[PDB]
Amino acid sequence: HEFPKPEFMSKSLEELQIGTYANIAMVRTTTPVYVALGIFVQHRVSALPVVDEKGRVVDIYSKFDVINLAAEKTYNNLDVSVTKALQHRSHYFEGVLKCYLHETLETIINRLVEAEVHRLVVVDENDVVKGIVSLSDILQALV
Amino acid sequence: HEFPKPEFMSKSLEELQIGTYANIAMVRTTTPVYVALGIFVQHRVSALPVVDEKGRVVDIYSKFDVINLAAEKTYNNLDVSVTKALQHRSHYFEGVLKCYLHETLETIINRLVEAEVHRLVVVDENDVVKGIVSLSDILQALV
Ligand SMILES: NC(=O)c1ncn([C@@H]2O[C@H](COP(=O)(O)O)[C@@H](O)[C@H]2O)c1N
Ligand SMILES: NC(=O)c1ncn([C@@H]2O[C@H](COP(=O)(O)O)[C@@H](O)[C@H]2O)c1N
Repeated sequence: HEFPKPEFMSKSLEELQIGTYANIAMVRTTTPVYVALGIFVQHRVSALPVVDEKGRVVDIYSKFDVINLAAEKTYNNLDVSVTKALQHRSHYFEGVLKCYLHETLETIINRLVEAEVHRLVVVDENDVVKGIVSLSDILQALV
Repeated sequence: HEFPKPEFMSKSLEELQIGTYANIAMVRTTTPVYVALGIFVQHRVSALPVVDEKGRVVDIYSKFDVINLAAEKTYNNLDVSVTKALQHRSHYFEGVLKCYLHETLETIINRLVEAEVHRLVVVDENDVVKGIVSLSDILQALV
């Protein structure tokens, strides 16, 4: 009763049926922060895939991103795009934004731990959103 | 419509009525990881204050901590104390574990952003748990 069990580390996301694949909330690169704030508070989601004009995932915008914005010493208002969070970090260029259903849990876990990120966006061959895998989903499996 | 509003940044946690102060789930320094895993999955909490034999807060143990454990290349099982997470980070010694009701939102926000942590444990004069303030609680206010 190695933790985690090797036979489950070698399995794919699809095999383990890990993630949420319906009713995903997401925003656009052109979305103002005030919109994200409203959805976080009222809809009760902790992070939102951020998609470009072509429907492709280019970032993920989280509650921590809003708090980071709040702590900036420079003058801001809520009418700035969610893309301003990109000044602080790039999940995209670090390869810690996306994953595929065929990837193993060992790959997924290592990718999360690499950048200390708490979720990944499951995408298709066009980088369009299929779903989300967060720490909660991985734990649910691990038990 | 500066964000965040200065008049709310200068206010205290107590003034803004931000945080959860009832029904807090928490564990001990002697608690095995398997116990934490069960509570995360079944009870639906994302982080647990970790208290010593004297009831004092010495760490906070989160879902990410379990995933970090899962990614360790060395052999582990679930019968290791939650204190093994201390090998990776010390929220305690970095001053990013605890806060007080009289502290301002500006102080709290800066402390969260300092270490990229997602919650703090509200403690009394003896460092005993009074409550929790997470990103969700700060956002709820900010609106
Ligand atoms: N953006 C979303 O819609 C979304 N983001 C996460 N989730 C799901 O919400 C649940 C809780 O996730 P978390 O514990 O990270 O808040 C998990 O099952 C996760 O896949 C969603 N439906
Ligand atoms: N350990 C706990 O019991 C606990 N930890 C967080 N909370 C509360 O749960 C709510 C959701 O927090 P989060 O979004 O970080 O999961 C917030 O209001 C927070 O104060 C708790 N009751």
